[PDB]
Amino acid sequence: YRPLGDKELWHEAWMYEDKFGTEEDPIIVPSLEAERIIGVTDPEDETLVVWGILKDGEPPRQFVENGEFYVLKHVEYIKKVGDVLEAIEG
Amino acid sequence: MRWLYSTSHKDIGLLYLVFAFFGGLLGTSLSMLIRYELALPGRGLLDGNGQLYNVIITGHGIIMLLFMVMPALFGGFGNWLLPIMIGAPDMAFPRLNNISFWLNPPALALLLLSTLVEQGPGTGWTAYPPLSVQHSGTSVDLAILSLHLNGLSSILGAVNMLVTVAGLRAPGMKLLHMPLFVWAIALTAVLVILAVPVLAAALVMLLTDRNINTAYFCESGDLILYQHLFWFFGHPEVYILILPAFGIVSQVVSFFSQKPVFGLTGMICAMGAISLLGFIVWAHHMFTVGLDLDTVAYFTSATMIIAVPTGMKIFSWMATIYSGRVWFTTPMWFAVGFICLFTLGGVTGVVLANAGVDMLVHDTYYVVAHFHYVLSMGAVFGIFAGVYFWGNLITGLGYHEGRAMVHFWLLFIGVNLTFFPQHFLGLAGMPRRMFDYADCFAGWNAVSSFGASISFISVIVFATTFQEAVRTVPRTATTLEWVLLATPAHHALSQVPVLRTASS
Amino acid sequence: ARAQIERWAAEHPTAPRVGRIFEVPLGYVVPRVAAGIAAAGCLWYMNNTFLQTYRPESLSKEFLEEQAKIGEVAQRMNAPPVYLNPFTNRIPGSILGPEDAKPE
Amino acid sequence: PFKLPLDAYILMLPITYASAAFVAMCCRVPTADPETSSIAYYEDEQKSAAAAQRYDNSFKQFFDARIRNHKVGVFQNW
Amino acid sequence: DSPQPWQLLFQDTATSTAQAMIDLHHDIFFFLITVVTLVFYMMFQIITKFHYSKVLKPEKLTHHTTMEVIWTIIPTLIVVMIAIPSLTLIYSLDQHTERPGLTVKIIGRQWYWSYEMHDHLQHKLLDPDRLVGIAEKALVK
Amino acid sequence: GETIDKYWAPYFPKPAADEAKKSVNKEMVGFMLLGPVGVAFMLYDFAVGLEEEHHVTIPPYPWMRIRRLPGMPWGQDGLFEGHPRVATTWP
Amino acid sequence: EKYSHEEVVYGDGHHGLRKGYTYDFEHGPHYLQPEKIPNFWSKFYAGTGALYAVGLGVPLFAVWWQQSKLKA
Amino acid sequence: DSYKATDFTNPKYNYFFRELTARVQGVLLTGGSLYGTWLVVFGEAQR
Amino acid sequence: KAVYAPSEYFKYGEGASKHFGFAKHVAIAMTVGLGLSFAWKTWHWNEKRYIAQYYADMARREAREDAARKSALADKYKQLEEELLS
Amino acid sequence: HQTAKEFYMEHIGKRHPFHVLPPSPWPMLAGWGTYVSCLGMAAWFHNMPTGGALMAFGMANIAWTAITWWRDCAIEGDMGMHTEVVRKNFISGMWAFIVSEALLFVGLLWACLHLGMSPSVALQMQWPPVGIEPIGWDKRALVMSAVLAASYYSANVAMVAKDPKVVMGALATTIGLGAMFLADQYLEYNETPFTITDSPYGTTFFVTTGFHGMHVLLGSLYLTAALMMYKRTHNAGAALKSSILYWHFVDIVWIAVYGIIYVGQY
Amino acid sequence: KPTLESLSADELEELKNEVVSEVVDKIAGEDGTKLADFLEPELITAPYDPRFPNRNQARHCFVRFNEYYKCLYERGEEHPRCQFYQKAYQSLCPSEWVESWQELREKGLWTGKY
Amino acid sequence: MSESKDQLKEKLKADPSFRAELKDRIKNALLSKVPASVPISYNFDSYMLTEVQPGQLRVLEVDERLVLPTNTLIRLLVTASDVLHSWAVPALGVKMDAVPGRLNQVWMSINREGVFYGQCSELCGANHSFMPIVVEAISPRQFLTEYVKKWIS
Ligand code: HEA
Ligand code: HEA
Ligand SMILES: [Cu+2]
Ligand SMILES: [Mg+2]
Repeated sequence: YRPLGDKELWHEAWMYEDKFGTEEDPIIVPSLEAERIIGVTDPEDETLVVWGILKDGEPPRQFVENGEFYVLKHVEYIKKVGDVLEAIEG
Repeated sequence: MRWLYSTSHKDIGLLYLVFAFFGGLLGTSLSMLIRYELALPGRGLLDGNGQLYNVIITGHGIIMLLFMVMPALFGGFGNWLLPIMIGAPDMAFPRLNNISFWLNPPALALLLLSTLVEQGPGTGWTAYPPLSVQHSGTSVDLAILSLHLNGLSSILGAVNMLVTVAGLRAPGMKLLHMPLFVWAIALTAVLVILAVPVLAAALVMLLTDRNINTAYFCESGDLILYQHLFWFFGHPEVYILILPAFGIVSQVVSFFSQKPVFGLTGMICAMGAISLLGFIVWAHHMFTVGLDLDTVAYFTSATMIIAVPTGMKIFSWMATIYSGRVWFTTPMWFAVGFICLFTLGGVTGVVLANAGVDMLVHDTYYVVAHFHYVLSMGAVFGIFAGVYFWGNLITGLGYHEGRAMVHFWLLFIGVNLTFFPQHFLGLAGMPRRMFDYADCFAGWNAVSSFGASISFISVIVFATTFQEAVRTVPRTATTLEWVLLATPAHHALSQVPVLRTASS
Repeated sequence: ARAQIERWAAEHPTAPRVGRIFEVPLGYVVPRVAAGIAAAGCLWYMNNTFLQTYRPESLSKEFLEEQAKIGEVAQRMNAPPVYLNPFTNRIPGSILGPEDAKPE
Repeated sequence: PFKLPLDAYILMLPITYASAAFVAMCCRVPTADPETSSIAYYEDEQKSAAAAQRYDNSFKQFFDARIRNHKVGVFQNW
Repeated sequence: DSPQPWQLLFQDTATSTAQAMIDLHHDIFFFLITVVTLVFYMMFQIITKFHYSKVLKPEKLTHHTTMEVIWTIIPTLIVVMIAIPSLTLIYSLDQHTERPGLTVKIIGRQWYWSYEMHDHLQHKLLDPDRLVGIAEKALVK
Repeated sequence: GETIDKYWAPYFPKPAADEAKKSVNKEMVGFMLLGPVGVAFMLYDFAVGLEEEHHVTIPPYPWMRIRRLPGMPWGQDGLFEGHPRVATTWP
Repeated sequence: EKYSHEEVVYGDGHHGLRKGYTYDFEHGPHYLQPEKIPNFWSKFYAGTGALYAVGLGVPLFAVWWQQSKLKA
Repeated sequence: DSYKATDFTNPKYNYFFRELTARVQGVLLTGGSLYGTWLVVFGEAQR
Repeated sequence: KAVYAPSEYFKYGEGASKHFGFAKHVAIAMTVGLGLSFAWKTWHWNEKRYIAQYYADMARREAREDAARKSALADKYKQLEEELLS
Repeated sequence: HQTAKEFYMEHIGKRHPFHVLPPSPWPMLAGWGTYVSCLGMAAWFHNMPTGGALMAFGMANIAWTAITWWRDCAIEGDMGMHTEVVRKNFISGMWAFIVSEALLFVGLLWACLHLGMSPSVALQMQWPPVGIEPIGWDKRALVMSAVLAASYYSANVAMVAKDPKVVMGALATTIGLGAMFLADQYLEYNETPFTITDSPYGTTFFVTTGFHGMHVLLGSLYLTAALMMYKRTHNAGAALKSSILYWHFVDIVWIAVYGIIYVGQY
Repeated sequence: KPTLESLSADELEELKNEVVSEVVDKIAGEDGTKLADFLEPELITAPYDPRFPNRNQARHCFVRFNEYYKCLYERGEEHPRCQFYQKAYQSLCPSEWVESWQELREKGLWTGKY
Repeated sequence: MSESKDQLKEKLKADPSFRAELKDRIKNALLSKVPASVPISYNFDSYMLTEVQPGQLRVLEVDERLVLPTNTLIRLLVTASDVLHSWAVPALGVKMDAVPGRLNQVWMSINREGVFYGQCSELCGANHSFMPIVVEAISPRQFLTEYVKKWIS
């Protein structure tokens, strides 16, 4: 994970991961439903934002050019990281 | 029940838009009487009743300033679009958002009811004393109470907007990733909170002069103090009504050019500089009241500095269209028409800002032409640009493209041939708020009255544009309202979307 | 940025993409804006004809002929009459009015 | 909120100028001639004439030479 | 003196101040013509030359520091060039540098105007020293 | 026992018992600086109230007793005005 | 029941079509479904005509009212 | 076990505060609005 | 085989803007605008020239009556001179 | 109903910390109550019969709907619907409302400063006008200053205290010191040798002090409503902090009002 | 006969007065109805007071009106300065303002000391 | 007696200082024949003409004009009685509001003779359209020799 200092404890991290999504090793995005809107910035320009829709049971998907790949996973609970695992502090 | 007890921002925004359309119909109807009386020298359909003409222009100016443009831009598009755009699941105070709407039909009813009482409130939309004090009866009190209720509506809406922006943003989204529409609405809310209570104080002073025999603006008081307080409100008021139009033009221009906005931080600094300079130049409405020459000197030198940020915004819009892949539809034309015709209204403001030149054209139809350029080409074009752009997302109905271009061209022909001859009338010396003029002013008044009929016919054709919509599935977008279905669900953003920064 | 344009074009199928600046053909636009201008002219004419209660007597043709005989001349009660607007009608600075001119 | 772009300081120079002019204008008004709540202020004619002429001269004496030279336009129209 | 049919610009003037106001207005219109023409021409060219039938896919142009500084520093110079004559015209509205010759009190009522005057007319012998010498040579003989 | 406030409670920690009493003493010093003396003088003022009298009639200057409309919405005299002081005779 | 604090706080747990709606606006995919109101285009045109008639006829009534007061 | 009869927010008081007032006040405002409209329109000011 | 994000932009310089000529069009626009502005200022200078000639002619006329007034005054002085010498 | 809480947890509560409201009827009733009270106020200005009664009827309807709305807000605050971020949203909203009221007071004191500094020829250029006796600063207004500063410090006590008895006592002390401000203002209004129709001095004094006193009354009622919720559960949340902020705002407004009117003779 | 070498100063002054008057009555007239061609009319208005610099000139009116009655109280009724103040306020003040000020003076509602 | 008068004339012939003193006495006696100052005063109203003839302008024509000399510094004091009005003459570059209780001064000097028109430029009631302004400008010698003789009592 990234340093959790100066982060709100209820932000559901995975967005604070130390991993760049590749085709062979994507970032798994948890979801409470079969589809979920996320937002990816442009790696060469922070001011540019692209919103996309991930679907369950689909191949890895890239949103911006030279950006990460993402896979949705349907879960019952999403870890509200800031008190879920840094309280575990394993 | 649904439309009476609602707590959803999307129902409240649609109610604001329908209310603003009703107010626009009322002000269109009140404006055909103005142009039908002024078509020919002498006495027209008003039978020489000057008090009724003053009532008509007062009600028409107040309605079009406060019950059409603000409920369409600030209340209609802002409430529907802000939580979807920043990713908030709802507003910060959902029931305050319903009383921010429901104080507007009482204010409209009071204003329309003041016309049927006594001889009506013929004072102008500015309502200067001692003419407003001299009016005997009930009509002026109903008009000022209507303004009080509308100001309370605006203050409550601005509080809800400012708390919704600061505290319900999506995770990971800072004050760099919000669209320029959000920045415009936030700056408009700040202006409303800083400006409306000064008007409320001046109106309380007006009621105490009228009904309590107090000494605010009277024999022993000072009548220039009213103009100070009212225009300290009123010059922020005209920038309240044009900033959401700037936001809508930015969103429309960036969409069909297939490009992001040129100079985002410059755009935000320009909107902030416009918001800050609007509070120190109010006395350019008071060059002819007898102020000292140093005060007039300052208010002349500080008014023209507003040209620089607006020019930066216009040039950045042109740079956004520049080097893009442009597709011209009906909202794209209303934005191009905005940028072309707001520039014409802005340059006459620089002329009016110079005080020596303003001694010749004060209270003439030159001023009328200036502010109908910056309001019928600036705010009305911005409103109609958003109606065709977001309409299938908001209402669930599409629009016929050919009839919308017919409506755009009828409107564009009508309002240009209405207010462009009024420049020549105001330069020659035709004064404001008069229903009869000298014999030589007949030609341009006939031309302007011909143009107003084309504008009315354009208003008629707009009701025929609506048709059934086609629905598809979204995948990606650059803003959050275009990855949603048309129409969205009652709880749009069923899961809160987050913004992830790319890793190393 | 391209996919949202392609989504908007699918939800607005009556908007043409045929490769020209005015996507709606002008054979559709021109007769209908002409019909709108014709209806506006009908309304404007009806206002000019049937909705006037006082036409002033300075617009009658006898007044107009008698005024055209005088021209742009203003009388004075303490002085000889004077030409109105001496710059846009190019009266020379030696001549002040018609009676003081006394043509040679 | 962001990095102030090279434009924003060029904007901020006349904005600071307008704010300083506004503050100086509001400050000099309680040091003016007609802001006296007495009739006995005007019975000292030397001091009152000196104060009101000082209220005339400041911010106008910068313009006296070009008022006398009729520099009332950007161009020179005779 | 009076307005005219189909008139475009101002009326003719009888004071130097009104002429100076019209001169200032025409000086401002000098700049406004160039600004409006630049905007309209550049927008026509951008509309025609960047249609989607001419462009395969857009370019990524987000910022340009030189052009932004240029269109910020150019209108500021126009504003400060316009302002100094306008400020000079404002401070010229007081013209009390002569002996005043008349006072007229104008009162506005509903609905008419009222004009008042109360001055004093005094007579002075025009060039009395010639009459003084004429009396001197009348008395010397 | 499954409320939203309890559900999100561990994610919003309180910012960190005798320091509270120290702060109470610090603020109560300023409270007792101006507390008892103002209450004592106000309780004195409540007993020296409507007993004094003024008989200074005021001449009817044009800026006194403005009557642009006849009377007041409640009556003739001002609200809270037991004894008008402006001359109604004038002489 | 029916007036408890939970009814105030979480509303009434109604499911399905409300009273006369043909679509679920609260929990369905669209909060406005104008293609499912029966005879929608008649009602839309009647409502738009009523809105146009009132919005263009209120100032005419106020002109007729003020001028009938003088002509008496 | 956390509510008394003296408590303003008692659940037994919810019908009176929320259901009865919603119709009583709803008809009172209609009656007041009609009378106020007639009073301001067809009334004569004595001051 | 995943799903890839397509290329969406050209770099500024090799898209459809190399053939535009921004500075050429700016020079054309400035030349046209300055031509129209100098035409307007030319008309204004013409009108001011006529006004200056008008006021010069008026001063030429007004200098004529006031010389004949002083001439008549000197004639009355020459009459009053012989009135007190005869 | 039993599944409505389950539905809220499954769909709104467990996803984000923000509160979503069911439909409510009070904004519509409050708007039409403002309409009725405005018609009544217009009739009451021009001495129409049964006009003040209509204005009081409309104001009573507005006050009843506002109390019902605030009772619903307190009920929702006691079923634990408001997390910490919702409470910070409440504090930010009160800050915005306070800024609006401060600008209203700035507009009110603008008129006092303008009218007092340059007396017109209609007043024969003397300020304060002859016949007007100004209210001094070395008398009962100074007692009000001391009392209201003590109320400021006592409200500051209740913000930091953790003992419930000390909090309730400090709240009651601030409420009682506020009620002593108003009953002394009533005595100033009765003993003063000028009315609201006597000169712009009387006009500005009475209008400004009346608005300030009405804000003192509203802040005291807000602090009283905050105390009874703390009396029951020993937990107030945002009701205590927003009320203490509003009371501090009133205390800050009094400083400007006193310094301009009572000291500056404006 | 008293010649010029024996006359005093007062007799010589009277003789000078007789000599001047007996010819200027023929030149100008006994009343002065003959100088109408040698007379230049000029109109006198209120001078610019440096104490009153603003465009609103109500205070100049009021102060001149009050200086007139102060002059009337202090330096008699027929002093030239009092006439200067009277013509100064008459030149500036509207007639309605002045008549309102004498009715306030007659009713006793004038706040001036004099 | 009579020779002493002749001796006074001989001293006028001889002494230049006595000649100058008696010349000054002549100048003192001639100033005594100059008529004293007389006040000029008027108060008239100016109303719009309801019916005009050819050579007159509808709406803009009045019954009583304001007569002002040319090449003279004129102070215009503008005020009102009931509501706000504005005294606007577009040909002379003067437009200043008439405020009840204020006394707004204008310094004005007219270059050429003529008849200048105007209207009121502040909304003031039902008949705001029908308050026109006409200023007649004449030469200063005519103004000081003929027009001001109409207001000598
Ligand atoms: C928003 C501001 C606004 C708008 C749009 C207009 C629109 C028009 N106005 Fe006016 N006008 C004013 C603001 C406006 N006006 C003000 C402030 C005054 C001063 C009054 C006073 O002095 O007291 C005034 C007064 C005024 C005068 C001067 C009267 C006088 O001085 O005596 C004239 C003269 O011709 C005029 C005519 C027109 C005409 C022909 C239109 C036409 O454009 C007709 C309108 C046509 C439209 C197309 C606009 C309607 C918009 C919609 C219908 C959009 C809403 C739709 C949705 C929300 C879906 N109006
Ligand atoms: C939409 C509302 C709106 C907007 C945006 C504006 C914008 C401006 N306005 Fe105006 N105005 C009104 C609405 C508005 N106004 C109304 C309703 C009235 C009459 C009130 C009444 O009823 O009495 C009024 C009256 C009014 C007056 C009072 C004059 C009088 O009535 O006697 C003045 C004086 O300074 C003024 C000036 C300006 C200026 C300088 C701007 C500037 O913000 C505009 C700046 C924009 C540009 C200048 C063009 C873009 C810039 C460039 C392309 C760069 C190049 C420019 C230069 C180099 C100079 N307008
Ligand atoms: Cu403005
Ligand atoms: Mg005006």
